[PDB]
Amino acid sequence: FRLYWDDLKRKLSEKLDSTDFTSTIKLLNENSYVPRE
Amino acid sequence: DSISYSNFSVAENFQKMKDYYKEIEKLKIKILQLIEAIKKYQQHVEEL
Repeated sequence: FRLYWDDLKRKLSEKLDSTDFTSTIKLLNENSYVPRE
Repeated sequence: DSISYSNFSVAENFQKMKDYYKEIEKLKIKILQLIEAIKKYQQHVEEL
């Protein structure tokens, strides 16, 4: 089976509705990594 | 997590306060030497 465009932007939107960016942005501001020159 | 986030601003402000209070100390020794210079001038004008 093959995937064309209008199926594929739909698949991307179904992936983006699940994820959670806020926890990762808080993770990159943790006390382990917070100064990094 | 919020108390941890305030750290970088708080540390720099406190360091600045330490710097300024060092300069208050320097002006305190200098101002005592100034009042001593005033009194030496005072006895000299009495000696003119």
